[PDB]
Amino acid sequence: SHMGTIEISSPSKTHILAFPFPEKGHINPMLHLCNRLASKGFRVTLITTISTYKDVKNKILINLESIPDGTDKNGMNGYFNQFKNSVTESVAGIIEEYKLGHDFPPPKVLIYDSTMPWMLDVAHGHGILGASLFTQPCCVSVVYYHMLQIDFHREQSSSSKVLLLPCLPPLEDRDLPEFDYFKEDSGFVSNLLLNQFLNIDKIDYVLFNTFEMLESEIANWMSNKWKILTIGPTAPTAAAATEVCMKWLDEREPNSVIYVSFGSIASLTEQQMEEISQALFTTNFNFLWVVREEERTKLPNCLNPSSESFTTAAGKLGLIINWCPQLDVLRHESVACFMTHCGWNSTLEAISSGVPMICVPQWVDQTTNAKFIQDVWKIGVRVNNGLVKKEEIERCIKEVCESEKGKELKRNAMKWKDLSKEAVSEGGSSDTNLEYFASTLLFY
Repeated sequence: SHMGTIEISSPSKTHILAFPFPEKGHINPMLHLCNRLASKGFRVTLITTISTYKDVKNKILINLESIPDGTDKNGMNGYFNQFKNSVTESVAGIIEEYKLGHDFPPPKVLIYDSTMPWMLDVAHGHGILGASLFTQPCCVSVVYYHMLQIDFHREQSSSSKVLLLPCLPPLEDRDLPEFDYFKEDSGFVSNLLLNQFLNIDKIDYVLFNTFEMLESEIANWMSNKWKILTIGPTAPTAAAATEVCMKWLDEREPNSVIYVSFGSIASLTEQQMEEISQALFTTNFNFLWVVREEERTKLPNCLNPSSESFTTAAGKLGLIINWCPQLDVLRHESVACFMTHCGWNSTLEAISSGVPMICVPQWVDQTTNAKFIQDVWKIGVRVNNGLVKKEEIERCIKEVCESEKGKELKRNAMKWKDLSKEAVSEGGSSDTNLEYFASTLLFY
């Protein structure tokens, strides 16, 4: 009971590495997760490609490392095999660098994006743990697992099919993840999502950016087969909480603005932009529409400039800009509704902000997300297509923003916002699940 040495394993001397897929909808939830882990006292190193480096630097507590992009921006197949080979070697080099250094503790775990399942082999090959971060809901993820293991081929010209899977609502053909859009790349993109599950039984921690109450039935079904950890939303709560948009919104009336954004990847046709634009210039609401630089040329002729300001045909005001801080915009009192492509990150940010949506999904998980938004969570409405006509967009805007049903959708969205806040506050399922991840890292 005298003489000896105590050894203490604590967050302050535990080093977590994190590597998102290089897209903003994958980067942002990873980055918020890193901030939460650093708040518990962990040493956290975020790794990202050099072309996404500056964006991450502006948003950040967190040690940041760059790696080569590993791709040429100009075929989908050649894009991937060279990406995988490049990032495998560069992340491997980072792991050994920190294993041998003295400023940081050696890495204990790599958190990697679930679409990059070969990074589990990198982590284990270097003697560290691997945590797969799914930036998709449980419901659509299970659909990919079933596809990996029922006939998901559809003709749909000759009949309609409705698919029943355990602990999911019936899925019509338009509710399935959309891969046919990619034409000759359809099997490739399909494989990328299906292969998230190739090694799931070997992953040390399976992390989902969702919260248990939002997906109770399917999350339990998953939790029995695998010990999944729902840890979302990773973003800070609205309660707990980039200049141009905020100044404009501050000058608008409460609940007066339709916020419009189709994400950083989707590219709509010229005709589709014209339909959206004509609906927006004739509604009874103000609008804020994010259109990336490269997408500007597909706007109608009558409307290069980074931003443009409008008085609409109905006497309202509009702003087109290249970029905005979406979570701050969604939590601005001026915003009435969110016209969205229904990517999961955007969908969950809207849920955590209490904003109802007009769903205009384009591909992969966006269609399934739209199904759940309209019919399960009941916080939005989905357009009917495949060009969506201005009269159909107008119809959904009036339903969400003007009608009594719209008032119910808003109430539902405020309910789900409070439940998302419950999840990540002390005692909530996501706070509990994230502390389980953090604390067991200290044992291992």
